[PDB]
Amino acid sequence: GPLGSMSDRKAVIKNADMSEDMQQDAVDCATQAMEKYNIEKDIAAYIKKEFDKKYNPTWHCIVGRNFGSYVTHETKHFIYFYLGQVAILLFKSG
Amino acid sequence: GPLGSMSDRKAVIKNADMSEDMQQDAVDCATQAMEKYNIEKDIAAYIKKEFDKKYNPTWHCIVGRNFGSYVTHETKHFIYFYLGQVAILLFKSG
Repeated sequence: GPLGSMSDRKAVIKNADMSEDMQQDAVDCATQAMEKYNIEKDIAAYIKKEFDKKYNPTWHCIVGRNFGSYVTHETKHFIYFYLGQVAILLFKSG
Repeated sequence: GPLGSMSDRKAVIKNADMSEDMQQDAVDCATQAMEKYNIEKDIAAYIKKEFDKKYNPTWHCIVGRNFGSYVTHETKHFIYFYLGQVAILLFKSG
């Protein structure tokens, strides 16, 4: 009975640092963007565009596999999860 | 010698927008960081740390496969290349 073989379309977050409302908004927006879109650039831009419009510019969304990017990061806007087979790294700094 | 033995890392840049001195510094620093380091987080942080120290904070380095990140970007500090089997996305905005 191995877990994560038939279906695992849920954010397996561990590196969440953003507020509970932010962690939920990221999983809610990404799941929705995943419904309307299915491209790393389309899902990352769609959720970032909404966060940039509501929370104001500029959000740093990074949806994908396992990139090793080194950038600006804050303890208020920083979260890293995994949606089935795509790791989202949502964090606002600029 | 131009021909190696098995490994042949060379930045196959196309999305270079940064100045000629910047495109060369990115390929020169990444090749060097590739010699000292061989991790997406280690190579991206090493080159970013040097660019952050010399060009001042904060550089947005993204070394890896094919992430679809949507963030801040300027026509002065924005470059995307490929080093053998790792795509570097160096761009300073914040």
